[PDB]
Amino acid sequence: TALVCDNGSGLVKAGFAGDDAPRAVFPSIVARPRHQKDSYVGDEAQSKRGILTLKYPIEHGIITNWDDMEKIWHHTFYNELRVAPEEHPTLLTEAPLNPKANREKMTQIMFETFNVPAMYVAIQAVLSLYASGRTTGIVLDSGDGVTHNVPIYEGYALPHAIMRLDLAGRDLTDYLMKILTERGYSFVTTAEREIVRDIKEKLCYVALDFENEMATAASSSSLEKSYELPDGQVITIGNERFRCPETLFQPSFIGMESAGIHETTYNSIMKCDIDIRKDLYANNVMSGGTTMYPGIADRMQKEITALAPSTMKIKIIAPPERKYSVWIGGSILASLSTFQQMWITKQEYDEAGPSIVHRKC
Amino acid sequence: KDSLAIKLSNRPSKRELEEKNILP
Ligand SMILES: Nc1ncnc2c1ncn2[C@@H]1O[C@H](COP(=O)(O)OP(=O)(O)OP(=O)(O)O)[C@@H](O)[C@H]1O
Ligand SMILES: C/C1=C/C(=O)O[C@@H]2C[C@@H](CC[C@H](C)/C=C\CC1)O[C@@](O)([C@@H]1CSC(=O)N1)C2
Ligand SMILES: [Mg+2]
Repeated sequence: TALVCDNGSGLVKAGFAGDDAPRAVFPSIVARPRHQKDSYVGDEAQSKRGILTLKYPIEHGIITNWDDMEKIWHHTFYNELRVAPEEHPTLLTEAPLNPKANREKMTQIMFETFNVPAMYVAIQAVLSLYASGRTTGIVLDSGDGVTHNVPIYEGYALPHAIMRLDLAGRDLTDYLMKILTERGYSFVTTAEREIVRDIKEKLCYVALDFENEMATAASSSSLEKSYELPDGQVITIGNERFRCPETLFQPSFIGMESAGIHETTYNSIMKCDIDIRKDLYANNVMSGGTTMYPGIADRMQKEITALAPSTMKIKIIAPPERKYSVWIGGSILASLSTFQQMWITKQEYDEAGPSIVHRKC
Repeated sequence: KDSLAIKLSNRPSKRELEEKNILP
């Protein structure tokens, strides 16, 4: 039975190939005591977060703390899935443009620390494309730590045309803390950030027309919503509901010069071969938790329509389970009979070394 | 599921892709 593990900057999604949903979802963190176990992993750190210093081993989609990542994987196999890794082929995920040395190290750790019988490393955006049933299209994957626009042709990501945006869900939570603080409610601490993440996920949305929506917010209180904190205390949120994810379209809101996600989509397509551009426009797939904002697909449709040739068929696909589409795509892929020839086997690793990840994945 | 498998089975090679200028 094959395993699928999507290693997020924010959340680990893990489970078995062939299942519709990840069996286990837990925070990508390792925590250590602030004052006199030596460490706590994932949900175990979450449950004791108040007394621990938290560290994220994955930054902007790239593994940067290998010792802590090994703890994450150990916890995934033994605590979460309750499996013996030497008994299961394992599919891992990686960010677009993940350095070769990173993927070699991942491969080495899997074969040599966990003794997996076989493994494979797949690109997150590609798995989401597959989950939607396509092998050609352009994927916008906005997660907790990074946002990528990834044009894909017949299963192949087109590296020259990939766009990376270091603006994603965590930055948006931080921005919401800031503007709620300006509103009159102080959100400044580490625990308060989690509260504001929940507010963001509950109440934020993307305006179809930002200027019009701001006008409405100023003219009446119908866009206002109350939010009850865990202790019963209540706050109100007004135009911050849509100003927060507006940052995706206007990165200058947090002082970045970068183009917004609509422009990065357009720029990405325009870097691709002329004959595949219309196929990308017709197959724009959203993925990741930060694409969950109500209104986002219609706003993307609008902005891209304005940028594209006026007769271009534009289509935005935003699947309901797109928080987990990377994992779901991996589940589908690993369970295809036609995929069984793709795995990197232990025998193949032993004779070739970690560099075999370049040839097989 | 059935839909994805076919396109994956007919997935052209890294070489055959460079030929059409699509893949570097
Ligand atoms: N309904 C929602 N509305 C807005 N944001 C959401 C919603 N649900 C989840 N998010 C945000 O999505 C983020 C997590 O998504 P995701 O799990 O795709 O990231 P990750 O894969 O762990 O990160 P990455 O891919 O960048 O390394 C969090 O920031 C979370 O707050
Ligand atoms: C509920 C779930 C949300 C998630 O996305 O969580 C991930 C992981 C999490 C790790 C620390 C937190 C205290 C642990 C559990 C939260 C897990 O940090 C995030 O909340 C960060 C901080 S706030 C920001 O929006 N992303 C994202
Ligand atoms: Mg992700």
